[PDB]
Amino acid sequence: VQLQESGGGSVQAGGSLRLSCVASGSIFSINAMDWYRQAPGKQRELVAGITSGGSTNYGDFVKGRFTISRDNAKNTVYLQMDSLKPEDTAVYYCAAEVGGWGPPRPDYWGHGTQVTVSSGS
Amino acid sequence: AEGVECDFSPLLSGTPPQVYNFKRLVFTNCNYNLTKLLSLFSVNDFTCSQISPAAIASNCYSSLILDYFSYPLSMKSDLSVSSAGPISQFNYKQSFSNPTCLILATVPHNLTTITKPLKYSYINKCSRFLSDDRTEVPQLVNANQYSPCVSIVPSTVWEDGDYYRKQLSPLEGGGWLVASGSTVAMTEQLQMGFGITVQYGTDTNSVCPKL
Repeated sequence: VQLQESGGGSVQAGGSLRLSCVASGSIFSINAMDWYRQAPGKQRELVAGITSGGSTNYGDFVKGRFTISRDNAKNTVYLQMDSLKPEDTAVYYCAAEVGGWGPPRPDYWGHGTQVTVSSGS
Repeated sequence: AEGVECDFSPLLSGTPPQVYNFKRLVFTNCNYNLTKLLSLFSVNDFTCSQISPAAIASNCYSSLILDYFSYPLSMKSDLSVSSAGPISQFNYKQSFSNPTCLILATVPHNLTTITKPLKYSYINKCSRFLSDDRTEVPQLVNANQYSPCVSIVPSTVWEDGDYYRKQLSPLEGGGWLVASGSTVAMTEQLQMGFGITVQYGTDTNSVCPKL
């Protein structure tokens, strides 16, 4: 099944940006879909996630800046990111969990879009 | 006959909650009439532990605790004291040390002040994962307490397989708290469940029957 991302680009520090991940997946048996990011040489880390039950959960570094949403009518999940800072520069992926239970162990991943953040000059 | 009568009214008005959000009414100084309360509903089963239906309505207590909630009769099999069903595992468990009753009753057409929920909901799994060790620890609900998963499961399950999760603080281990919703289709007549737990005092029993 496929995941596709949009919205990635360069943004200066403190700006806002929105990514989008449309799931043209064979199955609707995804029970949660999550956003991850991989910064130059750090572990891939979880940024945000939304579930079957609509419980929203976020990574420990976003201080309310990021907000995830899903409209099941368009098979798509949005991640709107505000007050970005250079530390948020990474390659962001969206991922889907099939029968996920407990800690996120995604079964399908996207090709990843990249966000870069520049400060000052 | 002086004494304030036990006020069973809050259950007659509104929608009785789901089983994992059971409403709890405690009575410490009362005149009560269980026959009065039960004449309003169509009681299907009335089973007790370490007491009998005749004795539960016939005695003085130091406190009387009434839990009520929406509960379908189709799941009567999973609602018992010694039970191992998902209800008395993650949803609602009553005390071992105290005399105990468990009532299933349907609300008849004579009662139009009790509104219906969209469906019957209950938690089929609630478990906790630790950060460094992903060993799952099912949060078996303790007696007279709520599931830890009430913090993340909504008032009513939306679809039968819904999945709820919450990340825990690094104080408590930094793991994940996870729950699964499960649903039952609402019935034409709302069906309910009642739990009764009583405490006899060593010196004073002030929750006393009608007479």
